[PDB]
Formats: sequence, structure tokens, C-alpha cells
Amino acid sequence: SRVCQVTGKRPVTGNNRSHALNATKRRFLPNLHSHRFWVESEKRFVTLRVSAKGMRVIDKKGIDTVLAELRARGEKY
Amino acid sequence: MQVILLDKVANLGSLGDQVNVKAGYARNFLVPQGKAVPATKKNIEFFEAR
RNA sequence: UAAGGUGAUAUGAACCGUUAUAACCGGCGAUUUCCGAAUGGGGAAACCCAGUGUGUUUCGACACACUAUCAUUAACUGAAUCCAUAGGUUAAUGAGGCGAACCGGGGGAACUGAAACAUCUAAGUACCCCGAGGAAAAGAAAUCAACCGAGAUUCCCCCAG
RNA sequence: AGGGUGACAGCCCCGUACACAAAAAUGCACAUGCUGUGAGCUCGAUGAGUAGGGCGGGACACGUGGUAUCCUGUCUGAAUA
RNA sequence: UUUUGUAUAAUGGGUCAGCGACUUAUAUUCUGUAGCAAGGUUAACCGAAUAGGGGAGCCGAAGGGAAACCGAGUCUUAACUGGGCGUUAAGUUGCAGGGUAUAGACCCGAAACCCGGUGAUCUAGCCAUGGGCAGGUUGAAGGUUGGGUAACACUAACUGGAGGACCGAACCGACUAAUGUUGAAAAAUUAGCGGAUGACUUGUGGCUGGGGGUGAAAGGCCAAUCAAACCGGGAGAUAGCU
RNA sequence: GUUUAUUAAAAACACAGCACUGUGCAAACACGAAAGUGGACGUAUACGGUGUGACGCCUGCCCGGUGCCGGAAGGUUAAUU
RNA sequence: UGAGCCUUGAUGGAAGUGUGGACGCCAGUCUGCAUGGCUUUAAUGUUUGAUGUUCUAACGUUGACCCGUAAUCCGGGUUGCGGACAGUGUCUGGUGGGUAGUUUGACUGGGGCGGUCU
RNA sequence: GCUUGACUGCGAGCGUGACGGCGCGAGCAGGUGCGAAAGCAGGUCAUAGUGAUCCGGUGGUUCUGAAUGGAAGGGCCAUC
Ligand SMILES: [Mg+2]
Ligand SMILES: [Mg+2]
Ligand SMILES: [Mg+2]
Ligand SMILES: [Mg+2]
Ligand SMILES: [Mg+2]
Ligand SMILES: [Mg+2]
Ligand SMILES: [Mg+2]
Ligand SMILES: [Mg+2]
Ligand SMILES: [Mg+2]
Ligand SMILES: [Mg+2]
Ligand SMILES: [Mg+2]
Ligand SMILES: [Mg+2]
Ligand SMILES: [Mg+2]
Ligand SMILES: [Mg+2]
Ligand SMILES: [Mg+2]
Ligand SMILES: [Mg+2]
Ligand SMILES: [Mg+2]
Ligand SMILES: [Mg+2]
Ligand SMILES: [Mg+2]
Ligand SMILES: [Mg+2]
Ligand SMILES: [Mg+2]
Ligand SMILES: [Mg+2]
Ligand SMILES: [Mg+2]
Ligand SMILES: [Mg+2]
Ligand SMILES: [Mg+2]
Ligand SMILES: [Mg+2]
Ligand SMILES: [Mg+2]
Ligand SMILES: [Mg+2]
Ligand SMILES: [Mg+2]
Repeated sequence: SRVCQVTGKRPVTGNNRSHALNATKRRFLPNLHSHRFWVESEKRFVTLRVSAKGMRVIDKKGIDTVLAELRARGEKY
Repeated sequence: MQVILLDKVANLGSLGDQVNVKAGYARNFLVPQGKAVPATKKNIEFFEAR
């Protein structure tokens, strides 16, 4: 699934709305990318499926405390 | 993405200073290859009392 | 609890009982084939075939137990690569399927109405999917008020078409 | 009350009013034993990729309207008694 | 019944029996009737449960003005000699009823749109694996051998056995006609007809699913259904029409 | 040879041949929210698409329109800022 | 290489041997070149973009090899190629009968065409 | 020739329309013009020369102003 492993972001539904205001179901899906992180804390490389922002979080919180969640939460990785 | 340095490093290198880099350069080279660490406010006194 | 019983269509046969183990009613046990989540593998549901264990003064082959998958945990093993992780084995626990409505959530119509029809309506309805309880949900103010005050959530009648 | 009994039964039958009943197993109160869990006082602490914003949508009776308020797919991003 | 008008040769009914179409909830106004009356009445709820309480509230006794506001007046305009709307007439709550609104709103009736499922045991195309084609003709390339050339080319006999080749059964098809048309048959029978070693034909199994499949293309075919299958659901869709 | 199973077998469809065109391979293209799969375990003497339709002689004039291919200059022009 | 500010440019030991520029309607025989008691013209530091080169270290790999593993999936590892391009997300202009919902009047000596509509 | 009565606020009472509405109007209030004056003038000899509501623009306006003063927005008047 198109789900960001660190924030939990997934596709949402909405409309399109033409000038004539016609509603058409659509999806806004998240900006996944799946990036290879360096942990050091495990002398290993972790490939996560990550949303931008997800990345901005890992940058802020720090991978180690992020990977602390996930395990704490259930995700493989 | 601010971060503090370790070894020298190009047009900012100073063994424990508060430089400001582009997030990419950081979390792809500088950190992965042991040359810096983000300015997470914990770390800002490990390499600021030198 | 009892003088009558052996469910029914449904007679009869052969019987069981009458002062406490006939039968009847209730509680707890027992046994509980095969299929079905089906769970040893397979499979055209109720069948086909295995591994490892047991088992026979007729210790052959057949009969019986266990052997699914995933998760958490533990033990032992253990690559590229030394460490280490991956992998692998086992052990204990747990999940799985089912079910009337009520409930929360992920998705989400069109007829139709507008006297046509696109915005709008039907309607977050119908339907599909995940999940839970005996109820669910919501809930202890970053709420209202109007300078006076009130004090979580929930339901009801007003406010008010 | 009601049902039944060879036509319509308070007194024929089963009941009904009324009064009692559990060896077991259990639903529910309290009470304790066991298991795990913490109560109490002192000094502290007070929820950041968040609030807010730009873009797109969606929720609020409220159709972007002068439109507050809530949610966020996207790019950003504070103060901190 | 429908109509300007129907014995009508316009509609409907073979007959009988049975069922079969203006309801219900809540709003709202009017009429009737009843209680009380410048007042009438409670709602949820409590409940000693049709009582009793509960007056939160609603309607009315004041209107005029968009409004601030003023008030038996008010608005209008700088202002009315005026003009508009008011002042003079009882209200309100039950109960029965005539309308209205929201609802399927008198009953039956579409062709259709959307949603979820069920169908490739018919048929279309593909996949894999098995089978069938009596009998009779024609005589390609090639070869051999003679003639023939400097040698080839050429030529004749013979051998050879090609082909969406030829005739014709099985087998596959469907051009004509008659019969049949409440059939023997929801497409057949009879006599003729086309192909019949092929782009042939056939058994078993598999795969493709509904705005989708498949289609040597006809809008053909996808279970006697096809310009959007069948089944269930939104559903009592809507029906200014009969 | 194919076709309207069930009123149309034909002159309709297919066809070998011909031409234009796309396509350098993770091909074009098609099924598919995706992974993937067919194209093809093929590679421009290949594959898709379109039209024509054995074979013979042939296939003239028009690029204004519409489409397609190419066009680094100028005018108009989006989010953004 | 586009653009402000700090600036490398000037804002309200005298006199000698004294020779290129200055937008100067239409060229100042003056200064050094060795010497004598907080700006139009641009460029150095930038914060910030445009373009081009090169890099690798994100990202791609439907090249090769190694292990999980007797496995054309997948994963990891090493390397080669590629490389901040590609691709994807959000936003956005174009195209868009590929698909979808609909519209496409009434009168009328039948309807259409014509004509008409205040 | 001189002018701005093609004026502003109103309007007894009539006409004509299913309605929306349209039309005729003496007179009153204010202010103006022509005339010596009585008087005439609320467009044009008259009967076509037109477009409802909604949405919004411009000006004016103490009318409103979601705690209060404001402001936005709304109303009323004129007009597009
Ligand atoms: Mg089994
Ligand atoms: Mg099984
Ligand atoms: Mg309609
Ligand atoms: Mg809760
Ligand atoms: Mg207070
Ligand atoms: Mg707090
Ligand atoms: Mg008639
Ligand atoms: Mg009549
Ligand atoms: Mg008559
Ligand atoms: Mg008739
Ligand atoms: Mg008749
Ligand atoms: Mg009462
Ligand atoms: Mg089939
Ligand atoms: Mg059929
Ligand atoms: Mg033949
Ligand atoms: Mg023949
Ligand atoms: Mg035929
Ligand atoms: Mg004949
Ligand atoms: Mg025949
Ligand atoms: Mg046709
Ligand atoms: Mg109907
Ligand atoms: Mg309906
Ligand atoms: Mg033929
Ligand atoms: Mg036919
Ligand atoms: Mg043709
Ligand atoms: Mg070509
Ligand atoms: Mg269409
Ligand atoms: Mg429609
Ligand atoms: Mg007509």
C-alpha cells in the first residue's frame, strides 16, 4: 500500500470541482519515495517507504527514536 | 537542517561549529559518513563547550 | 419426581417398572464417526495419501496420537561478510471461522426532485469493506457567555421551520 | 385469569390467589484469600514538524461569500505563562 | 369507458366465487361542536401513572416602520392641507370534519439509471491434449536414362507424388423449393445443393465477464435473452399518460 | 475460405500482394489504480496501426482548409513570486 | 551570470625632468608611471537565482557476480552503467467524443422545411 | 428673446389590467423659469422607441453593526 511508514499517511478521497463546479471523485495520495537511511545505531542501512515530511520528521526526531516507534507499533523494517 | 561538524569539511569546516547546510547534503553524505549531527538542541553543547 | 413406561407417523412384537437406579423433568460429567475455519499434504465438501511416535502369550500391515499458517516470547542454530543481522529449528501462548439487529470507522451510488438540466437534490442514504461491545460512540473545556454568569459526555421537550 | 371436559362448569380435571423449594451449577451485589496493579506526602513537570500560513479539497445549517471555526493530500513553520 | 357525439363496426369483460383502489403519521388553516375566556393551554418529564403535578414554552389582548425607534398611533417628507397601514369586531385548547404540506399519499403499469453478485455445460476466440477423412482422378518440383550441344540450354521416354488441386461417401455445412405454421420439431422433414488433406473437422479440459469479453465484422455472439446478459438490491425509480 | 444460431451467403468480411505510418527494446502498443503480463524468450528482412486488395498496364493536378511532422526569433499566456 | 547593503569607488614632508581614456552641442599643454624637506560608471565578500561543465553520495538499473537457496519471485551484498537527469507526489497551462451526463423551443389546417414569437 | 418646470416631496379621484403592473390627474408643500399681468410649465400633438426577479457595482445615508469601540457585511435612497 501507498502508506508512509513513519507518519502513517495514506490516500484520501476528495473532489475535483470544475468551473461549473462539477464534483468528480478523485484521490490525493501521499508523496512516497522509499529512501535508504543510514542508522549507524545498527551499523546497517534501512530502506523505509517514506513520505516527504516523513523524511522531515526523521530529520527532526532522529531515525533511532523513529525506529523506536514502528517496533513499538509493530512494523517490520 | 543546521547541524554541528566533526572532521574538517569544505567551505564550512570547523571541528564543532553551527553551520547551516541543505537537508540533502546532510542526510545523504555528512551524517552517513560521520562528519556531522543535527542541531537537535541536545547536541548543541556537546560541541559548543570547545 | 414417579405408577406407569420402551420419542413421532404407528399398530404390534419383545419387554421394563409399581416405594424408589422403570420412564419423565433439572445440574454436572461421559462418549461425541466424517465433512465444514479444517489446521499433516492433497481434494470434485462428507474422500485420497503421508511423516514421526506408540500398540499386539497371532508385537507383521493396518489402527490411534501429533505434525497448517501467522503473531509475541524464549532456547539452540546460523549466510554474502568477522563481528553482526538475515535465514533456519523448536517450545509456550494467542489469533483465524461463524452470527439477527444496534454501533464505530475505510470507501460510496443512481433513479429521483428542480415540473428540461450541469451548480443544487436524493444523500453521506442504498450498497461494499474493516472492527468492537453488551452496548458502541462521545466525555472532564485551548467550551459557551456577554462585562451578569455558566461549568464534561449522552438522550428528551423547547428555542424554530 | 385461562385452558380442558360428550352443549355455556367459581365447587369434575390442569390451574389461578396464596405459601414454600436446590444436591449441584451459575447471573448479580457486597466480604475476603491469592495474583498482578499501584495509593500517600514533598519538590517538580505541563503534550513541535505541532499551532499558524500558502496551494487543493473536505467538514461545520453556512454552496467562498466579507466567512470566522474544524480536518489535511501538498509545500512550510512559531511562541511556550 | 372515453368523447362534440357511440346500438355502434371505438375500449373492456367467457361465467361464478373470493380478493382488488382516497389511507396513515405529523404539520397547518378553515367550518362544526365543546371547555374556559382577556385570557387559553401545557411539552418532555415526575407520576400516587388516563388523575395529580410540571407553565419550559406556544397563541392572543398593539400597531406602524427595512431599521434605530416611536407607540393608539406610526411611516412618509424640511413639513404635511395629506396619503399608506393601523386604532373600532375574542381569544385559545380539545374533539369530529372540509382543504394544504411533507411523506409511495387513490391503486396497478413502463422503456430505463445505479449498486453487488451469478454465468464461456449454448455460442465467439484462444490454449493444451486426444480422434476422424470409403473410394476414384489429375500428375508439380526433383531423379534416371537416351537424343542433343564445346559444355550448358534444350528434348523425349520413364520414375517420382506437389496441391486452401479434381469427382464422390463418412464428416462439416445450409443455395432452391414443397410440406409444416394450435408442427413430429420454439427453425425441422423430403428432394435437390456447397466443402470434403484443410484458413478442414472432432472429444475432453482450460482461459477471457457486462460499457466488459469475443468477433474473417453481422451490432454477430456471451445458456431459446443482447445497440449493453442474467440474478438480487436502491425500489412502492419517475409516469403532466391510458 | 468467412458472415447475419432463428427471413439477407452476397457484390459484404478475410485473403496473398501493395503502400503510408509508428516502433532502438524497460520498443511502439495493449490489459492493469499497482506489481506485473501479453508484444517476445522476438530485435527494423522484427512488431503495432491504417488503408488498398491476385496478376497486367498504371496510379495525373491541389498543402488554401483540417490533421500530422519540423520550426531557440517575436506577440499572447498558468501555478508561482 | 541576474540583484541590495559592508566594501575593494570618496559624502554636506610643497614646487621639478611632466608623454594613451573621460556621455564630456564640437579634444582641460594637468597629475603618477623611478622619483623632491556611507556612488551612475563595476566588482570583491556574500545571502539569492539562471545556464554550462565535472563529481557521487541520494534516486534508477527489465547488466554481471555472491549468499539466503538446489529458487529466472523477492531481499541483501559487491560491482558496472546511469545520475541529481529520470521517475513519482502536490499544484498547474495545453490537448482530450478515449469516456461520461445532458441539451438540442413553441405555434403549425399532420410533421418537417419556410414563416412567426415583444 | 430669456430660460432649465425634462424641478423635489405628495396626491382628492379616475382609467386599464388575472396579476406583476401601466396610464390620466386637479390640488397642497418647497424652490425655480417665462410674462406688464390674468396665467403657463412635473419634457416633446397623442397613441411604439421596451426587459420582471435574482446576483452584484458606484455614490449618498448614524439605520444596523453577532462581547465593547470600530470596521467588514447588511438595510434604506439614487443609479449602473
Ligand atoms: Mg484434513
Ligand atoms: Mg488443508
Ligand atoms: Mg426532474
Ligand atoms: Mg472514548
Ligand atoms: Mg468571571
Ligand atoms: Mg497544556
Ligand atoms: Mg372520436
Ligand atoms: Mg365531456
Ligand atoms: Mg345513442
Ligand atoms: Mg380498434
Ligand atoms: Mg364494441
Ligand atoms: Mg396530566
Ligand atoms: Mg466453452
Ligand atoms: Mg442464445
Ligand atoms: Mg480440396
Ligand atoms: Mg468434389
Ligand atoms: Mg440462409
Ligand atoms: Mg430448380
Ligand atoms: Mg437433407
Ligand atoms: Mg448496419
Ligand atoms: Mg411504479
Ligand atoms: Mg426512491
Ligand atoms: Mg468460395
Ligand atoms: Mg441467416
Ligand atoms: Mg471493398
Ligand atoms: Mg517501416
Ligand atoms: Mg454520448
Ligand atoms: Mg438526467
Ligand atoms: Mg410543436
